Amino acid sequence: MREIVHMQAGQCGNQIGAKFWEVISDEHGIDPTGTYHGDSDLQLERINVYYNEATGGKYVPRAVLVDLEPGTMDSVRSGPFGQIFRPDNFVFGQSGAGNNWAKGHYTEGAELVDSVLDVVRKEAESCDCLQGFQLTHSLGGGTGSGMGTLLISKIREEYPDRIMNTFSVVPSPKVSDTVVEPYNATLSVHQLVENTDETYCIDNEALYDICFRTLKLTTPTYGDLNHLVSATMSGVTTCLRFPGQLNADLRKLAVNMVPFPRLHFFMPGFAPLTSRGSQQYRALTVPELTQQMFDAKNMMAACDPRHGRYLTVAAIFRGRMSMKEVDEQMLNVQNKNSSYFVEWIPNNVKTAVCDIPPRGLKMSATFIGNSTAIQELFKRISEQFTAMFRRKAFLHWYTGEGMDEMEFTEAESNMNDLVSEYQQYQDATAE
Amino acid sequence: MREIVHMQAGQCGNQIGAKFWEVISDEHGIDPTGTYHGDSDLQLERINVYYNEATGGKYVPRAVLVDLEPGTMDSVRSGPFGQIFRPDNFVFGQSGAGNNWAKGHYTEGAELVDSVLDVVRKEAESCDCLQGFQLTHSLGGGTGSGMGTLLISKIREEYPDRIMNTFSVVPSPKVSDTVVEPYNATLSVHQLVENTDETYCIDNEALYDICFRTLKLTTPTYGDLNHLVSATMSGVTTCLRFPGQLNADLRKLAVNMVPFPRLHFFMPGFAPLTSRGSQQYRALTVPELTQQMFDAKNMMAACDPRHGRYLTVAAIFRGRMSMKEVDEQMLNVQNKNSSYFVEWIPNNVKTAVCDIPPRGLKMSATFIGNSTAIQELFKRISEQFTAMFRRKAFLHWYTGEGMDEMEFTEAESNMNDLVSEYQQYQDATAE
Amino acid sequence: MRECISIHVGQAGVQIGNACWELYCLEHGIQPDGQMPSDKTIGGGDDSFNTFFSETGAGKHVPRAVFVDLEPTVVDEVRTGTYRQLFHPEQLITGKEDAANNYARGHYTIGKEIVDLVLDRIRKLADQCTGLQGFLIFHSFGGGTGSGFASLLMERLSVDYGKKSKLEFAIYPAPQISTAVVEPYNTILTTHTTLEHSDCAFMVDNEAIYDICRRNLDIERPTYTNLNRLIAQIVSSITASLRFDGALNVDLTEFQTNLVPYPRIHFPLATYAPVISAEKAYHEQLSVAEITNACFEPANQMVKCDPRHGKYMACCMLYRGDVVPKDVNAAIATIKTKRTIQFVDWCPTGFKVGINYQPPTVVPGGDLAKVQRAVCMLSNTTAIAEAWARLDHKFDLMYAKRAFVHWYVGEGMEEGEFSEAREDLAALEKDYEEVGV
Amino acid sequence: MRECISIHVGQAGVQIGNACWELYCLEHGIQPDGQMPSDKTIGGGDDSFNTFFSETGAGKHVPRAVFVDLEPTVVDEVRTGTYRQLFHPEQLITGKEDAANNYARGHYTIGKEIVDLVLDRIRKLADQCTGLQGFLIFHSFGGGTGSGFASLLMERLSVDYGKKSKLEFAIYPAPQISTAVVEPYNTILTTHTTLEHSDCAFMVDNEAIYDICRRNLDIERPTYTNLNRLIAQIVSSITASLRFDGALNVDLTEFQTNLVPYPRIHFPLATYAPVISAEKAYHEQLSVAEITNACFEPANQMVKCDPRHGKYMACCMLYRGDVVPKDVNAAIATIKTKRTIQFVDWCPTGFKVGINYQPPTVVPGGDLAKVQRAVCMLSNTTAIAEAWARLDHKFDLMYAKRAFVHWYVGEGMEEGEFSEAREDLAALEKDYEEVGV
Amino acid sequence: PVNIVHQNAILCETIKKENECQRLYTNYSINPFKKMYTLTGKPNSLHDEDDNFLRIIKRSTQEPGKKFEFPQTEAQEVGWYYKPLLPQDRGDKRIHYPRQNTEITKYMDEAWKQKEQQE
Ligand SMILES: Nc1nc2c(ncn2[C@@H]2O[C@H](COP(=O)(O)OP(=O)(O)OP(=O)(O)O)[C@@H](O)[C@H]2O)c(=O)[nH]1
Ligand SMILES: Nc1nc2c(ncn2[C@@H]2O[C@H](COP(=O)(O)OP(=O)(O)OP(=O)(O)O)[C@@H](O)[C@H]2O)c(=O)[nH]1
Ligand SMILES: Nc1nc2c(ncn2[C@@H]2O[C@H](COP(=O)(O)OP(=O)(O)O)[C@@H](O)[C@H]2O)c(=O)[nH]1
Ligand SMILES: Nc1nc2c(ncn2[C@@H]2O[C@H](COP(=O)(O)OP(=O)(O)O)[C@@H](O)[C@H]2O)c(=O)[nH]1
Ligand SMILES: [Mg+2]
Ligand SMILES: [Mg+2]
Repeated sequence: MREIVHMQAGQCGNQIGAKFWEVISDEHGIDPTGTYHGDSDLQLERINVYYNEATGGKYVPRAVLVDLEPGTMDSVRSGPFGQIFRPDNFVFGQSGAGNNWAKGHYTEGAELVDSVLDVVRKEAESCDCLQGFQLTHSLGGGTGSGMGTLLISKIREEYPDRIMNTFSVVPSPKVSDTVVEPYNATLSVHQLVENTDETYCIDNEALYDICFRTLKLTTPTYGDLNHLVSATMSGVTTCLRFPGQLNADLRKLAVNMVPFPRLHFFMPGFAPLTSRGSQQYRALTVPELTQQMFDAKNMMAACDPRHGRYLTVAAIFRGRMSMKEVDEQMLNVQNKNSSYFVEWIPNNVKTAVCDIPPRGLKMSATFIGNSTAIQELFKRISEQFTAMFRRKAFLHWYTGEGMDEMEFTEAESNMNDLVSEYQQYQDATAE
Repeated sequence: MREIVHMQAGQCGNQIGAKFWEVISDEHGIDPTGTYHGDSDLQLERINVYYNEATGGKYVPRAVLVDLEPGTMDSVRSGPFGQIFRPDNFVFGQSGAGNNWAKGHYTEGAELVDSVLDVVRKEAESCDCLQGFQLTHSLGGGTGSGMGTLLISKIREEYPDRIMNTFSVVPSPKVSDTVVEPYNATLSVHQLVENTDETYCIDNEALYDICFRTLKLTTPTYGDLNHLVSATMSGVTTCLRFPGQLNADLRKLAVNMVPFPRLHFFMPGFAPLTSRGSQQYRALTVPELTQQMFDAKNMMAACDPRHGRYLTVAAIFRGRMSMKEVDEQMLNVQNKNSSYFVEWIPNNVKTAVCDIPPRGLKMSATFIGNSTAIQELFKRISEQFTAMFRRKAFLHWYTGEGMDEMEFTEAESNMNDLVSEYQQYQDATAE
Repeated sequence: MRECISIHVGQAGVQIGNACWELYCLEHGIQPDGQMPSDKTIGGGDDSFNTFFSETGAGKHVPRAVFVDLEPTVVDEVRTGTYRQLFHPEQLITGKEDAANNYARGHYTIGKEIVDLVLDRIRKLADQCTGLQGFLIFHSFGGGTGSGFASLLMERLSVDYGKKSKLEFAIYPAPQISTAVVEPYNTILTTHTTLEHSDCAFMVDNEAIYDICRRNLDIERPTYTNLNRLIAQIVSSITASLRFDGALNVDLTEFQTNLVPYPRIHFPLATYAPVISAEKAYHEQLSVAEITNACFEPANQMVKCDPRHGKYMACCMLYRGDVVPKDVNAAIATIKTKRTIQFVDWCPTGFKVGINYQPPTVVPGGDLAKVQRAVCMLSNTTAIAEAWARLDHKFDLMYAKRAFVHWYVGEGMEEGEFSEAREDLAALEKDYEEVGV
Repeated sequence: MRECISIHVGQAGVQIGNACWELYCLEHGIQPDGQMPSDKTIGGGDDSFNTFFSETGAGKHVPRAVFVDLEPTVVDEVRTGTYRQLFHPEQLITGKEDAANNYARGHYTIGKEIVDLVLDRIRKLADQCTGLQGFLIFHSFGGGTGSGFASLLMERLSVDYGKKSKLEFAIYPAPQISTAVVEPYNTILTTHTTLEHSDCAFMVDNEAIYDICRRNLDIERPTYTNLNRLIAQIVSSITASLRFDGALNVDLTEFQTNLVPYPRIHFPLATYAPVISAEKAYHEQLSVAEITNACFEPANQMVKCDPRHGKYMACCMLYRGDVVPKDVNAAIATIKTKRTIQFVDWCPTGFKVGINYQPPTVVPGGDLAKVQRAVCMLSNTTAIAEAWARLDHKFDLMYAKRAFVHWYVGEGMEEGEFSEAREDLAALEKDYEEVGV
Repeated sequence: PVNIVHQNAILCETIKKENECQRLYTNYSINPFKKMYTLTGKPNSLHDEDDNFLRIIKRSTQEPGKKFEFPQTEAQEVGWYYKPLLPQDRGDKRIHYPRQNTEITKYMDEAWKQKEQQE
């Protein structure tokens, strides 16, 4: 029984975790109270992956929600699928953090680290065979950066072998949505480099673009934006809880994507992706799914995939389909796109087809790209970090509780170092 | 299989193609709500030549509607059969440019050319073996003579080996029809010369003469002329949609049609056009059918065939008949009216029979005649263009758009070369 | 112990095949599904189907035919028609796009894509073969598939099989009736490229078939169905000696040696008699002499050439039904005592005859009547020189200033092939003249 | 007496076994619950099932199969599936976490905790048996459990059993298609660790069967189930001689001694014929000559590798069905006299034939129609030199700058043994090209 | 480029599309000339019908001629009367003369059957 522990950090973390738990409970047929309100018995065979059995028929999720303010805790508790969580797992502070990496990593939240680690140990030691930890934080903010990175560091120090993935939300190319976001983005990704094993960089701006151009959605509201990321969640974790023809777990995805250990920043994707109107006028097959898979208006990261090169692409398919077609189309996209993929690594596609398609859909696809286009985000945040560190913008309200400048120096050093390996392995000649 | 994509361009194109899809859907047994309701089994033989498959037994037409103002496509997607197309194929421009070739070609039209070519590639790579492109417009105005020619040029340089037919509503011998029309027609037929493997010239005044000299039509309106155009524009490709004793597709007609590449301007015509009162006093046979084919009144381009010599004629019959009678009538007309056919081309008739008649109309026929008598139309357009071009009239719009007089002079050079070519092949002898 | 592989190319091949195979199935008792039913099977014999069918499965007969065309519709009707179960589905070969009445399209492009497939299928059929006497190849000179890919078939079968013979049934373009305009180009091209490869090509004019159908058959409303039915009767009268016992049995390799005098002079002219109708057959007394002279009439000749404008090089008569060789020989003697029937002086004996006991079976729903005897003369007169001089002229008017040439030269043929074909036909016309003197 | 021990390792191998035991159960008439049906075999049963199924006192038949996979999904699916009561509940061995396409995880870290129990059960099955013939090890070259655990298992069986025959059924990586990215790594590692203990390994490629399903079986959507059914038919054809009787009966003990010339080239192929569907099978002669010709075709091998740039080193035919051995001799004579099929200069003797009486058995819910004849053809041809060379080139491109090596060096294998396997495959390739002189 | 003008132009276009223009098609329908087959279910899978579909597939593969009483396009008229009029007793040697092979011939037909394959 493969086991994953789910953790939420900050306002963004709690919101995306709530949407993920709502979607996965709808998939598994679990009502907000806890009783299995479903039809088939196939969804109970692997229900222990994301649920823990209680007295009676209740299935409590293994979620370790963290915040430094009780406001988002009250919001997620009052909202739907909020009473399903264990009330002993809501760990919240009182002082306050949420935009400052020092406030979320060295003080204030540093007191809550012991309690969160205690809850993490209690939930991860109730597992039969632990596999990994999914943190749904957001870099560039506060506790999504500070608390998230400190928890990742502590869990990686305690459990050096289990797989570890984050679903961090990167800063948008335009706007800022936070002034000290260039500071906290580097200060979080520095710890994300040598601790995590997978990081699925999701972008708000590309989420807006895919909600507007493809999904139409005249009002974008807010539920659909996190619903897409929750669809990416359930798509990428399908093989651990559903049977299929080709099964690829988190460790198989780990050994398939990342070639060299500090190259594990992946671009998510989801591609039945039908519009409000053009859904009867559209035929969903493997050709149409693959056309949406390998399309720049579908990869929900900010970086343009035309720049750089594709190191590798995963293709998690859900539904009942044919292996010959889902194989020959991943052949022919590589045949059509010569220079887009790397030539020194032949056939950069890992397919995995599983049965039991999601609710209200025939077939489904989950794009995961490890292209070298992601160096643009690293370059741009390095540019803002240099631009503000040359004049010490916002620096004294970091140094007020410690924070000597050496942390910034060999944070920026690794920050540009990762840009250096991305540039070096982007367009290297094979032989 | 064989498949064609239809490419409405402009006000005229978006009206004629809409009536065309109405007529061909009524022929193939398709309701306005995109489902089969016919009673004959042979209708669902070659749906794929004009339609693409969509889920739940749906047929969506392979049609692209292009305009540089939203109102025409808004009127199209308002009435019957307006909701049969893919809503993503409606490509709009919020600029205008309705009666200026320059501003439709090298200006705000040319920002939409990328989108319309993207839709063209999407509709053209989703089929097994593409045959050609059918595109409908008029030779006057900005959205149907600049957009049309630029789109044809781009598709010709992209996909050069496919057949290309355009159905252009050429101007009238009398009256005006949108005063800068000699300009637009001249440097629109300029790009029609190199591209457009075959072009169908349709005259509005000839159409009005057909509706009221033979068909009565006491209230002839606009959709009836569009019906008269669409009948032959569907009957050209009836050998692709229905089996027959002797089939002839677009490539067959193009190969046995033009002796020389710059001679692809034809005159369409439909045989069984008769009034409701005179329907009773009629006997629908091959003799009367070809009698109303070889008929200067039923030519939809005015350009009287007895003012020149026919180069190649073609008959596409539809219904139950005897081709001893068909070949005997073509033999009889060629033996009798021998002076109107070029004598250096023996037996300049191509006849084909498809034994599937339309709704009603026990037999029908479609005439496509390439003659030397279109030199009257070209000479008229040249004379009017020179009259409006000598005293620098109606040119400051084009020059401030960014063009220059050298393009106009070489346009008249190409047009006069075309006129000289028709005159030379008109008066040429065998030996 | 004997058979012949039939390859039917183009629309004019497959519709003639639809007429031919219904004639063979209805003649041999084969039901359209491929099962010989009750009241048709006879004990311990009846191997007449072995020359065109093969016993297969648990009582099924499948024909030795390859239906090829570059376009759909006319072949998938066969795939979804009455005889959808008779043919092997790998014998019904179609392409994607059509040859567009273009010999260049048929020969130097998409025609040279399914050529490997059709030669593989022909190789498989010749592996299933139990003794081959030739290939009956059905086409029109016409345009496209009947010229380019058929000539490619001639080249590949000649370089692969070699010693085996290839009889062609070729539909000639009529003198007056035409349905295309590039057929003077296509006919000369395919004649040049299959002159060295064809062993004997039987020539047919549609216009002559319409003339005989309106005159004798009393069919004021004829069509391709009647035309191919009559052509099927002609080829059945050719191959009846391979299927039924007769007083004189003559097969394909005898037919070729008896007809052609020279390896380039291999274009004979066929006529069939009687083509009398059912209503007018009551008043006639069908006999050997009066059907022999009916074949020698200059109105049943099936290419519009009067044999008076030339000499008969050779003649082969095939009799079917209640025919006695004494009346055969009396009719031949009367024809020889006729004066206007002019044979060449260097060929004193000019008749190769054969008699078969099986009368020609008629298909219900057709137009021909049931008769107790029939003649299938395939003379080799010099009158075809007039027709091919006429179509050389029709080629010359179009080629005077390069009409319909840009298609060929842009899609793969060079300019010199047209001149080579024209001089080859000029040399062949001079060959006809110098043989005829 | 003549038995097998079938070890199903990896997800692919368990899928093969899922098809295979369905086919075996349908062949031997067992029910899916393990019971022999009532009111049959009244004469005292039959000894046909003793090859595959052990007999207990309850009347149920326990297969001699060890299902194993480190991932607890597909084995648990078998355990909850229709064949739940048929299998021994303690034979259904499964792990807790998979190797996840890692040779190091499959061979050192995760796989070493389960090879102990697998050896225990293999010894239990071998001790509860009389006259062991060999081990049918079904795995794949995709890797993880397929490569590392199978290599460790075979290394452990080498010291245990020794002289016993080990027939391997592996899915070779496709020439253009690879699902995993470390497939060059794990294929080179499993080849290095199976060159010394394997006796005969059949590679069955995937896109080759995809093309076979497109052409012959006439399906445009072939899933894994059709591929597993075809591999099950292959293994049923090769093991039919241990269960049924007829002509020359070929045993698992010794087609490995008549197929392997030197103890490094124990890598033959497989080809089933006819693989033709129902409608196309209905319209043809299923004869020995044409089925052998279809076996000797470049478009019917189960590995996409042209048998024209290589020579057939040795070949074995298995005629399952009512096949007269004179037609076999005539057929093999025709292939031996035909050109383009080449044998090495040390090969005047290159064929071994085995003919049975039992026809092939159709599975319900499949696509292959049942036919009275089949040939399972095993060619140890040297044409696989190009495939081995491009896999060597892929491994060189991978290892040239140390891609995907940090996993292996972290939890297992090292660069030193990577170089050792590199030079070992260089030695294998140079021996493979040294043979063909 | 001015952004809000771009988005609200797209908004006006969208609200013009998803105004009252969707029909929500009320017929599945069958086109009996294409075929797809992609289940091929697992043997262990226990978790995995239409009389109108049987009727339409029968009329699709019903050997046309029996589904219409009057003909269609003349290629479906050329073989409309496959039944031979009169009983036509083929065993009558007086009328019909088919070539019957003999046991002296069939044997050596089989003898040169594999001899002729390498001519
Ligand atoms: N007698 C007879 N002639 C036919 C028939 N069908 C076609 N033809 C002849 O074929 C000629 C046209 O050339 P085809 O051989 O049909 O060319 P095709 O087979 O259609 O090949 P493509 O032109 O590439 O489509 C016409 O002149 C007809 O005389 C038929 O059913 N009966
Ligand atoms: N023919 C066939 N091949 C399969 C099937 N399932 C997987 N494969 C092949 O197996 C390869 C993937 O590697 P696997 O052998 O499945 O690896 P595994 O057996 O799952 O072992 P682990 O990855 O460690 O769990 C693919 O390239 C497929 O070609 C199957 O059901 N039938
Ligand atoms: N999806 C999502 N993203 C958010 C949310 N809140 C903030 N973000 C993104 O995260 C960045 C700032 O995060 P922040 O509000 O400081 O997270 P906090 O530490 O929990 O307060 C901004 O650039 C936003 O784009 C949220 O509730 N949901
Ligand atoms: N036959 C026919 N002619 C039309 C139709 N629509 C427009 N026209 C002719 O086209 C001329 C003007 O074309 P226009 O609408 O300006 O083309 P645009 O510039 O692309 O919008 C008019 O004089 C009409 O006579 C139509 O539906 N049928
Ligand atoms: Mg044709
Ligand atoms: Mg696995």
